[PDB]
Amino acid sequence: MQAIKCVVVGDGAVGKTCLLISYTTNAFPGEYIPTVFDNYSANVMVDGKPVNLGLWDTAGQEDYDRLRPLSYPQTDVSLICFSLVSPASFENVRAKWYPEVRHHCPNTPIILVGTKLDLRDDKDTIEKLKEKKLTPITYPQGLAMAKEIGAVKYLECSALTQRGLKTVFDEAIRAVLCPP
Amino acid sequence: SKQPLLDIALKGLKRTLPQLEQMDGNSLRENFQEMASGNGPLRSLMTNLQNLNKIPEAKQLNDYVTTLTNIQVGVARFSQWGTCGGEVERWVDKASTHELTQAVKKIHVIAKELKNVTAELEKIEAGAPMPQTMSGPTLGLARFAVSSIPINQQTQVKLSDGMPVPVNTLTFDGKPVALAGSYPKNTPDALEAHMKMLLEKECSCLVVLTSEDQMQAKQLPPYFRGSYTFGEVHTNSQKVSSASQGEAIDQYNMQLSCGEKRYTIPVLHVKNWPDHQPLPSTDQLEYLADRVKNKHLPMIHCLGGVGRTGTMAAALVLKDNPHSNLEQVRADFRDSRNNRMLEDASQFVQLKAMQAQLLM
Ligand SMILES: Nc1nc2c(ncn2[C@@H]2O[C@H](COP(=O)(O)OP(=O)(O)O)[C@@H](O)[C@H]2O)c(=O)[nH]1
Ligand SMILES: [Mg+2]
Repeated sequence: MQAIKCVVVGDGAVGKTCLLISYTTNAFPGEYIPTVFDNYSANVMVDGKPVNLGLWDTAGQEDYDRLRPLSYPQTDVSLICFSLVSPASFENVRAKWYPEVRHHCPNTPIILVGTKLDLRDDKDTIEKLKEKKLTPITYPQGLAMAKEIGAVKYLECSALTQRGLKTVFDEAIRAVLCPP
Repeated sequence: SKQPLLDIALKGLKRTLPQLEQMDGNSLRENFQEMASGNGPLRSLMTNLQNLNKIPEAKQLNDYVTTLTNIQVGVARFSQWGTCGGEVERWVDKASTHELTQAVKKIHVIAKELKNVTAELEKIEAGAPMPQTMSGPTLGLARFAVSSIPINQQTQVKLSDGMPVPVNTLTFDGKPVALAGSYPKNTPDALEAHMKMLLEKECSCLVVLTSEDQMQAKQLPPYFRGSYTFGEVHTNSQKVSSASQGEAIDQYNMQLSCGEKRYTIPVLHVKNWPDHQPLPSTDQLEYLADRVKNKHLPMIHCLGGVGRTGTMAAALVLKDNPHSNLEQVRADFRDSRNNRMLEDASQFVQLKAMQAQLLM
């Protein structure tokens, strides 16, 4: 059994914490807890290989820009997250998160994650965006941003329904133990 | 790292707080999601406060914050107003204007109160001794500033919805004796919280030590007389005692009601106990104690809630265990509310006289 360190970043409120808790405990958070910084753990078998996975939760607010970087040392793989129903969180993938992560993690693999899949086809959510002259981010658009920044993979998921969760982490591990 | 997240919190409240103070219901119903996500004031503010939970030395300040963020605002704890897509968002969407407006007021007062944390953080920015004492919150309801009348936060009284009021539970030799507080502030919200406490705590009785003259010169509201209604509480109190002059004591009968709930409570109004002085005779103090004697504790208040109020409580102790060390009583009371309990010398003298007579 080996160890692997994975760091999770992105705009505030896109669902980083809910995603991590659902995956490790198999239950959605009962209440909201603001994150300053945190650590989680999981034991999984992927492709016949036992792995102890190290997970690092961060703060997306900009007044934490100078503190967040203390989490990047020795990272094996990073997850950049944005909410499929918040276009401004999506634009900040190229304007801020991509540039910050590549600078501190010179050259390890990046996975681009679109969150809250369960709200993309939700009428009440769609009508809310319509007002501000907005619309949800589509799968094609996400894939396009992934190639623009050099991510090794583009994946969508939902913490609430748990659909696509397991796959994100299997692929995070796979990118690290990947053959040439 | 403790010092840098301390500075993240200071700069964050300095600018986030004045923003919550300018919130309006309509502008909010329409923009809640933005305020509760990304770099918005509500979410950003809750995150900054989490910083103190990482510093074991800020224990006192952290218990203080935790109390404020657990107060009910809509149908949830204030802390749940820092996120999108959950219970608050669902509530805000269908809240009626009336409901939205009352919630907005709570945010205003809590925001203002939270500036006291800003003040502690600024002290640390200079001489940095992590304070080991923090008075409990007052949310605009206290009659006096805490710098003049402090409130022990561990023994402060709290209503069922999380709301702290300006009253403490005094204790001696390990057991509680009564609920002590300052004369209620003349405000609908201050008065409502008071009445609310009497029935939730099911107090054996309510004792009032200010004279007519003082209630005048200071304009203190006579809420224990007629009938009034504050917020959702109404009060009916009728005088049961004697004629006119020689108003040693006036006894009343109070009926309280909050929703479908009611409660009856006797009221004793002392009328010849001058501020900063003892009662006319030791016998009178002794008799008042037996009267009052005749959860389920008495609630007492003068003007400041420290002098006469202290004396009255100590006399209750003497009745049951006349050999009680009065020096210990004063020490335990001070550790239960604040260091001004029983600050008038002449009253401590009258107490020792009651002790002596009683052992006789
Ligand atoms: N419908 C829905 N809501 C989600 C999902 N994930 C998070 N949320 C909601 O969005 C809020 C933000 O999630 P959180 O994990 O705190 O975001 P973080 O700030 O990036 O940690 C939570 O309070 C949830 O109510 C999801 O997969 N589906
Ligand atoms: Mg978080």
